[PDB]
Amino acid sequence: GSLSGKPTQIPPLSDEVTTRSLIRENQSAVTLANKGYDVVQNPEVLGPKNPDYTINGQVFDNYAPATGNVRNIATTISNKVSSGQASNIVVNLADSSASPAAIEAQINSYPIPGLGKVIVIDKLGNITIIKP
Amino acid sequence: AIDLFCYLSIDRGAAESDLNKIRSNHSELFEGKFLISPVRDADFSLKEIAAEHGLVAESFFLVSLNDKNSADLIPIVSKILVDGFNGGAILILQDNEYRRTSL
Ligand SMILES: [Br-]
Ligand SMILES: [Br-]
Repeated sequence: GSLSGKPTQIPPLSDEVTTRSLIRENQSAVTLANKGYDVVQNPEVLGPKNPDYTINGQVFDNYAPATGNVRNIATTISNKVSSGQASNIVVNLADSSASPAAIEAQINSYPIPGLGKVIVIDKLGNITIIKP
Repeated sequence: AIDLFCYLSIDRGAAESDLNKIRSNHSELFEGKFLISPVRDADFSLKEIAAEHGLVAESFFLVSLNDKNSADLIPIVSKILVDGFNGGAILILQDNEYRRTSL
């Protein structure tokens, strides 16, 4: 496991909501690096886009749902992919009441076009994988 | 990654026409610091979520926070958007969860 690249700096004026999403991104990086992934934070990459991480080489983005509405969580991911051009998503359940199990079921019974690897981190720091 | 989910009561074409003026009126934010996706027609799922927050959505588009150092401009970006869609209603949900707009 490993952790490099500059970690995300949270601007002082950011409110509680925005602040909490940046916290959880910096936290997902550390949690994964300690689980054996090689994690680069805020990697330089070609596109106009600036991804959150690189996880064993693959560009990844953090998504830290506060909602517990599993369907909506899927809808959200789906659109982050279709409109935002996200592919591989770290889904951090720190502030969500939605079970890792239920997310996997949802993403499987309704595939999401474009969606890459999904890594779930539950409230206890347990990693599950949902593969492309 | 932080994304503003933006639902509009107006149709896709008009929405886009309006977004051109925004892009032209706020080149600072919208060339690099924030990225504005193309507008799409709202499907059933987006319409459902918009309607829980008061709004009948016809179109939808996304605004991504591309420069993390500008994370504190979300509320000002939100306001700029409410104002550049004068001719209609807009709901803005940060990461499709947190309402940044009134009502
Ligand atoms: Br900081
Ligand atoms: Br909820």
